[PDB]
Order: sequence, then C-alpha cells, then structure tokens
Amino acid sequence: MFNVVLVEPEIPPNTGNVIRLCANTGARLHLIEPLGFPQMRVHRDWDAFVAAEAPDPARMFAFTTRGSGRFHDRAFEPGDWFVFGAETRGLAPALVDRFAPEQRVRLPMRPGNRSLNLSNTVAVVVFEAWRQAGFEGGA
Amino acid sequence: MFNVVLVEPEIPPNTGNVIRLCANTGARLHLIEPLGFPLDDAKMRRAGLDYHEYAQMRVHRDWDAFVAAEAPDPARMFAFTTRGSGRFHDRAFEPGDWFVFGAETRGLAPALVDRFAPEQRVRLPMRPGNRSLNLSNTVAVVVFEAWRQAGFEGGA
Ligand SMILES: Nc1ncnc2c1ncn2[C@@H]1O[C@H](CSCC[C@H](N)C(=O)O)[C@@H](O)[C@H]1O
Ligand SMILES: [Cl-]
Ligand SMILES: [Cl-]
Repeated sequence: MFNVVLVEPEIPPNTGNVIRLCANTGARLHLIEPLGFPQMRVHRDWDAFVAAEAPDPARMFAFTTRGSGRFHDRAFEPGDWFVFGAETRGLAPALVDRFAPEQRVRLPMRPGNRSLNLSNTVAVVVFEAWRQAGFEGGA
Repeated sequence: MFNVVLVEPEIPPNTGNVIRLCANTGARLHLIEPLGFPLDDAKMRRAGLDYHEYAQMRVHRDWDAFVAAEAPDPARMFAFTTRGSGRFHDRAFEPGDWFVFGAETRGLAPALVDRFAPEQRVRLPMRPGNRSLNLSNTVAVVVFEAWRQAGFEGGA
C-alpha cells in the first residue's frame, strides 16, 4: 500500500509502534541499519536499500522538521516511500540533500523548537495517505 | 482549541507522549481518574517534560465531575470505541471538539459508551484482524485529522 522507511531508529518502543501501524494499514516497513536495538524488511544500509527496492525518487518523501515541502498540499499515492529519521538527530543532512526540496516534507506544529514523536509522525502520514486512497483494505 | 480526554489511562509512556503531542498541536489535555500511575512534578520532569508543557492539563476525579466542570457540547464530543461506531474520518470536526479515549488495554467502559449517541462513536480504520494501535499514535492521528479539516490553523 505504502512504504515506511525508518533510518537508523534508536528507541525500541517507536519501532514496535510502527510495526503495529504497518500491520493495521497494510504499509510495508523498511528498517535501515544500524539500529539502536537488536511485511518487514531490514537493510544493511541506505545504499543497499536503494539497490534492493529501486524506489522511484519522484514518489519518495523525506519527513523532516527542516522541510519546505508542505504536508497540507501533498498528494500521496499507493507505493510511495515515506522516509523518517532517528529520534535524536533526525535524518542525516547529506541524505536529506538527495531529496529535491519539495520532497522534504514538514508536518505543521505550533511555533517553536519542537518535533513530533517518531511513531506519531509515521501514523499521521500513513493515515493521511490512506485517507487519500479511500482507506482501501480497511474495515 | 481541540480537547483530548484520556479515561483511566494505564501505560505511563502513552500519557507522556500524549502530553507532548498536545503541546505540539495546541490541544488541551484532560485525564479522568483512576489513573494507572501516579503524577508527580518530579516524575514529569524526570520524563523530560517541562512544567509549562503540562501545567494546563486538567485531572478530573471521575467522569461526572469532568462533565460538570467542563460542560462539553455532547454533539461535539466523540468516543473511541468499536461498539456501534462509524469511521472517524467520516465526520466533520470543528475547533473545540472533544475526543474521548479509553485505556489502551481496556477501551472505554460499556457504561460510558452507552452514554454516547451512535453518531458520536468513532474508530480509526483498520485492516481486519489486527491488534489496535498504540494509544499515543491514535491520539496523534485524531488530532492531526481534525487539524487538517481546520486547515492547520495556527500551525506551520
Ligand atoms: N514536524 C515534523 N515534520 C516532519 N517530520 C517529523 C516532524 N517531527 C518529527 N518528524 C520525524 O520524526 C523523526 C524523529 S524526531 C527528530 C528530532 C530531531 N532532534 C529534530 O530536531 O528534528 C524525524 O527525523 C522526522 O522524520
Ligand atoms: Cl508528538
Ligand atoms: Cl493506556
């Protein structure tokens, strides 16, 4: 339905939450090693992820608080790739650089230095994408 | 503007996450006792939550005191349950609405669910036969969907 990609996740409970979200929504989960702890696929690194999956870059979105891409605008489609960063530092700047600026997407928040919980961010993005697809598969 | 109501929450990290989600979204948080855990300013600070992030949170002795104290519009209060509900996303939400969630393990007590008209009963869509979502994630999805319908007013 959709692809969730967690880059170097750190905190076990967030990934547990996301596995549960994927199961409920039909999203496929991709974890990019190294992880902070010991359908789902685990990839040695980012480069291996791209070689294995060959994502269409036009349909790849990097969620980051530093993004200028607006969440509210965005049309998501089945098969898109929703990429999320680790809890402490977020996505590495050099990885965010590979996404075109409009593909770097920020979820709105009240003013100030803030970020959403990782698993919350993933659930909002997936449910909004799922809404746009009419919740196909859902009861 | 939006209100989140946790009825008898059990798992402490869920409530901690919901406090932060409310600060990030500008939602008001209400808890209804009995809680599954103590609330102490030292425990909060230890969790990494700053005083002003949770100072406006309201704790209610029980449901009837909550209603008495807040006087929520029944037509604008939504209960999260499976019994007789419709899909959450079907409903049009307004600033100031109330979203009522039960314990992640228990769900809302039938006693309470029976007080809500079917129209006000809502659930998130799920693929059949799966465990429910983490409560924190459910609240996030709820608040961000209601906020989307208001055009993310006051957010950027
Ligand atoms: N408002 C928001 N918009 C888009 N993505 C967000 C978000 N809040 C959190 N995230 C996602 O959640 C991940 C972990 S939160 C990252 C926190 C980091 N210290 C920072 O200041 O950004 C991020 O890498 C990002 O994918
Ligand atoms: Cl959050
Ligand atoms: Cl709970």
